[PDB]
Formats: sequence, structure tokens, C-alpha cells
Amino acid sequence: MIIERLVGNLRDLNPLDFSVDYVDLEWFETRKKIARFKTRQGKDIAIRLKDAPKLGLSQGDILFKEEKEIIAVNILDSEVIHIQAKSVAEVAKICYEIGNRHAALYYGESQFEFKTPFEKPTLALLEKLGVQNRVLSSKLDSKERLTVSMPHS
Amino acid sequence: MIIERLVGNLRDLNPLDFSVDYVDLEWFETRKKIARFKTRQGKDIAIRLKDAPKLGLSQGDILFKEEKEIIAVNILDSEVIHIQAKSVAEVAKICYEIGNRHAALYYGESQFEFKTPFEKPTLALLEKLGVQNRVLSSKLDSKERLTVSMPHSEP
Ligand SMILES: [Zn+2]
Repeated sequence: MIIERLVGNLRDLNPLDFSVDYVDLEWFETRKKIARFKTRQGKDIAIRLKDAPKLGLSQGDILFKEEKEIIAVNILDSEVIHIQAKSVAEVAKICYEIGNRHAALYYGESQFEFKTPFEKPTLALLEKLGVQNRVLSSKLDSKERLTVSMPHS
Repeated sequence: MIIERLVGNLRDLNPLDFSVDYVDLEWFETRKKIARFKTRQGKDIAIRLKDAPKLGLSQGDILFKEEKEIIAVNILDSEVIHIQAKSVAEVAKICYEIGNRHAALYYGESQFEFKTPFEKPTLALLEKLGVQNRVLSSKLDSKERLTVSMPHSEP
């Protein structure tokens, strides 16, 4: 197929009025800029993305749309620690710490909330900081990722 | 003289009523638990702290007090980038970025101000992120530090 740019995103429309086939990406695969995918319905579709979003493909991103037929990115659920801060200071401590670990971090709905992939040591760290948290199955959406602009590799 | 635990801190009494002699430390020396120092007046003072404060020694921490004589810690000024965030989201962004560089990071007076030692790569990153900052000669006091915990593996 060879898609070089997105068509838009399912958020723009009422999805039920369309028939939608998915490419299932794992949260860690969304920065893929050139790759072959077979869809959920078995269609082979190529990606040579000229200007990919810096952060990755997000839930809903439409790779192909013809008439009522859509092919959209879907992001698979993964085990996640949801973090709930109670102060600006604790927001800073968490983000600094998780930063020092090079672990992925995602904005939640509240600027005191975050999500990060479940790892026993991130869990242990949070417990040591006495930060309210819980483990659950959830979606890490590329548009909510915190950036790393000058990482030491 | 070998010091095993802090007596209090100068904030709790009136230093103007005492002879205070200081041990001068740079911000990056404040986490020593076992160390040898010379005070400003030339006195030798060794520390072996059974139970060091987790954040490091802070401005005014008292090593020794007897009669009207005190030996206290002084943290020297150093060149600091003061950062001024605009929102909690931006505080998260800054701390995570600085975290990934392993730069030291400290709270400022306001809950949206942070301080980080001056380093040119750190300055470039803040300019890249469009963050407000300026470079001042200023104190990084241990009790305001943000720290890094147990063991962290860096593939
Ligand atoms: Zn590192």
C-alpha cells in the first residue's frame, strides 16, 4: 500500500458510521517510521512516513481511508503504573526520579497524574517515596508521552 | 575532633550571640558521611556520621557546640541556572528532561522555580525547550535537593 502520511484521526469523526480495520501497535512500537504491517483484517500495508509525529502514532491515527472503509492505528493495552501526586513538589520528585531511570513517562488527565510502564523497580521506587499509585491494564498513547530531547544515550 | 551526629541547626538559635566557625563546602561535597575538614579558623574536624541526613548537610547544620563556640556548615555559592516553569505540566517536563541528563536539581523559593548547577548542555536543553531561565551566583542548599533513589539500572 505504502502510506507516506496520515489521513487524520478517529477522534475527528463518528467511528460507528464507518467500518474500521486496525493495525495493532504496541506502545513501544509507535515511533516506527518505516515498516510493513498486516492489518487486523489481514491486509498488507506499507509505511514510509515522510513527517511522522515526533512522539509516535497515536490511538486513532488513520493510515488509510477509502469511502466508508478505514484503517486506523490501535494501541494495545499494557500493564501500567498510574501515579497520583498530591503536590507540585511531588510531581517534580516523581518525574525527576523516573527520568533518572530512562523509563517512559506519560501525562494523565490531571497534571498531578501520570502513567508509566509497569516495572518492579519503578513500583518499588514509588512505594519508597510514599507516592499513591496503582497497577492496571491501560493504554499509553503516544500524544501523551513526555519528551527526551537531549538524553545521554 | 571527630563528629558523629549533628547538634541542631543555626536557624534554631541566634547566631549573633555565638562565635561561629564554618566548614565551607561546595554543593557537591555535602553528602559526605565520613570526611576530614579544616574550619575557616584552621581547626581540624573529622566527621563520621552514624546517621547522616539523607539530603546531605545543609546551611547552618551544627557540627559542634560548647559554651559560646559553634562549628557550622556553610555551603558556598556557585553558578546556578534558575528555572521558572509556567505550569505543573511544564514542571513535569523540565524535571523529567533534567532527570534524563542526571543533572542535580533543587527546589527554589516558588513552587515553579528550580535550580540546577550551571552546565552548558543543560542551558542548551532549556533553551531548546523554551523554558525561562537565568544564570546567577546562588546557593544550592542540601535540604532543597531533589534526590535519586535506591539502585537504578541503566541498560
Ligand atoms: Zn543515564
